[PDB]
Amino acid sequence: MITLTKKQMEEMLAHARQALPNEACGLLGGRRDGDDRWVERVYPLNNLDQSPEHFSMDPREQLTAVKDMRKNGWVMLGNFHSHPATPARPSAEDKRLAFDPSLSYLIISLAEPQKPVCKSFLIKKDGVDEEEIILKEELEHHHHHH
Repeated sequence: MITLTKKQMEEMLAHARQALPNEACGLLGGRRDGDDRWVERVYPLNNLDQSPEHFSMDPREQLTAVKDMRKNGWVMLGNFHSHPATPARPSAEDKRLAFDPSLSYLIISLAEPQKPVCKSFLIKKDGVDEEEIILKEELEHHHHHH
Protein backbone atom coordinates (compact mmCIF):
# COMPACT_ATOMS: atom_id res chain seq x y z
CA MET A 1 0.00 0.00 0.00
CA ILE A 2 1.08 3.58 -0.65
CA THR A 3 -0.24 6.61 1.20
CA LEU A 4 0.27 10.29 0.39
CA THR A 5 -1.36 13.53 1.46
CA LYS A 6 -3.51 16.05 -0.42
CA LYS A 7 -0.57 18.42 -0.30
CA GLN A 8 1.70 15.81 -1.93
CA MET A 9 -0.91 15.25 -4.65
CA GLU A 10 -0.96 19.01 -5.12
CA GLU A 11 2.85 19.04 -5.24
CA MET A 12 2.89 16.34 -7.93
CA LEU A 13 0.07 18.06 -9.82
CA ALA A 14 1.94 21.37 -9.73
CA HIS A 15 5.12 19.68 -10.96
CA ALA A 16 3.16 17.99 -13.74
CA ARG A 17 1.87 21.23 -15.27
CA GLN A 18 5.23 22.84 -14.49
CA ALA A 19 7.07 20.44 -16.79
CA LEU A 20 4.58 20.72 -19.68
CA PRO A 21 4.79 20.27 -22.52
CA ASN A 22 7.58 18.00 -21.29
CA GLU A 23 6.80 15.13 -18.95
CA ALA A 24 7.24 15.51 -15.20
CA CYS A 25 9.59 13.12 -13.41
CA GLY A 26 11.07 12.96 -9.92
CA LEU A 27 11.23 10.94 -6.71
CA LEU A 28 9.05 10.40 -3.65
CA GLY A 29 10.44 10.62 -0.14
CA GLY A 30 9.15 9.76 3.29
CA ARG A 31 8.92 6.64 5.40
CA ARG A 32 8.73 3.02 4.32
CA ASP A 33 7.64 0.38 6.82
CA GLY A 34 6.16 -3.07 6.36
CA ASP A 35 7.11 -2.50 2.72
CA ASP A 36 4.35 0.16 2.67
CA ARG A 37 5.33 3.70 1.75
CA TRP A 38 4.16 7.06 3.09
CA VAL A 39 4.94 10.09 0.93
CA GLU A 40 5.62 13.02 3.23
CA ARG A 41 7.57 14.95 0.62
CA VAL A 42 7.51 15.02 -3.17
CA TYR A 43 10.95 15.43 -4.75
CA PRO A 44 10.55 17.41 -8.01
CA LEU A 45 13.89 16.71 -9.66
CA ASN A 46 12.66 18.05 -13.00
CA ASN A 47 13.13 16.22 -16.31
CA LEU A 48 16.86 15.58 -16.76
CA ASP A 49 16.11 14.28 -20.25
CA GLN A 50 14.90 16.15 -23.34
CA SER A 51 12.03 13.81 -24.12
CA PRO A 52 8.37 14.94 -23.96
CA GLU A 53 6.86 11.52 -23.19
CA HIS A 54 9.86 9.50 -22.01
CA PHE A 55 11.47 10.30 -18.68
CA SER A 56 14.93 10.30 -17.22
CA MET A 57 15.91 8.81 -13.89
CA ASP A 58 17.58 12.15 -13.11
CA PRO A 59 21.05 10.73 -12.28
CA ARG A 60 22.64 13.77 -10.62
CA GLU A 61 19.38 14.62 -8.90
CA GLN A 62 19.31 11.12 -7.38
CA LEU A 63 22.47 11.93 -5.46
CA THR A 64 20.93 15.21 -4.35
CA ALA A 65 17.68 13.56 -3.26
CA VAL A 66 19.38 10.80 -1.27
CA LYS A 67 21.60 13.46 0.31
CA ASP A 68 18.44 15.29 1.40
CA MET A 69 16.83 12.15 2.80
CA ARG A 70 19.95 11.58 4.90
CA LYS A 71 19.61 15.08 6.37
CA ASN A 72 16.00 14.62 7.51
CA GLY A 73 16.12 10.89 8.20
CA TRP A 74 13.74 9.73 5.48
CA VAL A 75 14.08 7.03 2.81
CA MET A 76 13.42 6.56 -0.90
CA LEU A 77 9.92 5.26 -1.62
CA GLY A 78 10.04 5.34 -5.39
CA ASN A 79 9.65 7.65 -8.35
CA PHE A 80 6.96 9.25 -10.46
CA HIS A 81 6.62 10.56 -13.99
CA SER A 82 3.60 12.17 -15.60
CA HIS A 83 2.62 12.28 -19.26
CA PRO A 84 1.79 15.72 -20.79
CA ALA A 85 -1.68 14.94 -22.13
CA THR A 86 -1.44 11.19 -22.52
CA PRO A 87 -2.85 8.43 -20.24
CA ALA A 88 -1.22 6.46 -17.42
CA ARG A 89 0.44 3.01 -17.36
CA PRO A 90 4.01 2.30 -18.54
CA SER A 91 4.43 1.91 -22.29
CA ALA A 92 6.60 -0.76 -23.95
CA GLU A 93 9.61 1.49 -24.53
CA ASP A 94 8.82 3.51 -21.40
CA LYS A 95 9.05 0.37 -19.26
CA ARG A 96 12.42 -0.53 -20.83
CA LEU A 97 13.83 2.54 -19.08
CA ALA A 98 13.36 0.71 -15.78
CA PHE A 99 16.85 -0.39 -14.80
CA ASP A 100 15.58 -1.32 -11.35
CA PRO A 101 14.42 -4.66 -9.84
CA SER A 102 10.87 -3.80 -8.71
CA LEU A 103 10.59 -0.19 -7.55
CA SER A 104 7.46 1.95 -7.41
CA TYR A 105 6.76 3.94 -10.57
CA LEU A 106 3.88 6.38 -10.31
CA ILE A 107 2.52 7.44 -13.67
CA ILE A 108 0.11 10.36 -13.71
CA SER A 109 -2.26 11.00 -16.59
CA LEU A 110 -2.49 14.73 -17.30
CA ALA A 111 -4.86 14.15 -20.22
CA GLU A 112 -7.28 16.26 -18.21
CA PRO A 113 -6.75 18.31 -15.00
CA GLN A 114 -10.34 17.58 -14.04
CA LYS A 115 -9.50 13.89 -13.74
CA PRO A 116 -5.75 13.17 -13.54
CA VAL A 117 -5.36 9.43 -13.08
CA CYS A 118 -2.82 8.74 -10.35
CA LYS A 119 -1.64 5.18 -9.75
CA SER A 120 1.46 3.44 -8.50
CA PHE A 121 2.90 0.73 -10.71
CA LEU A 122 5.37 -1.86 -9.51
CA ILE A 123 7.64 -2.82 -12.39
CA LYS A 124 8.70 -6.39 -11.77
CA LYS A 125 10.49 -9.03 -13.82
CA ASP A 126 7.33 -11.08 -14.21
CA GLY A 127 5.36 -7.98 -15.17
CA VAL A 128 3.77 -4.79 -13.89
CA ASP A 129 1.63 -4.79 -10.75
CA GLU A 130 -0.75 -2.09 -9.54
CA GLU A 131 -0.45 -0.48 -6.13
CA GLU A 132 -3.42 1.55 -4.94
CA ILE A 133 -3.03 5.04 -3.49
CA ILE A 134 -4.59 5.95 -0.16
CA LEU A 135 -4.86 9.63 0.78
CA LYS A 136 -3.95 11.24 4.09
CA GLU A 137 -5.54 14.48 5.26
CA GLU A 138 -2.53 15.52 7.28
CA LEU A 139 1.25 15.12 7.19
CA GLU A 140 2.94 12.55 9.44
CA HIS A 141 3.09 15.01 12.35
CA HIS A 142 5.69 17.28 10.73
CA HIS A 143 9.40 16.39 10.39
CA HIS A 144 9.15 14.79 13.86
CA HIS A 145 12.38 14.85 15.87
CA HIS A 146 12.97 15.33 19.59
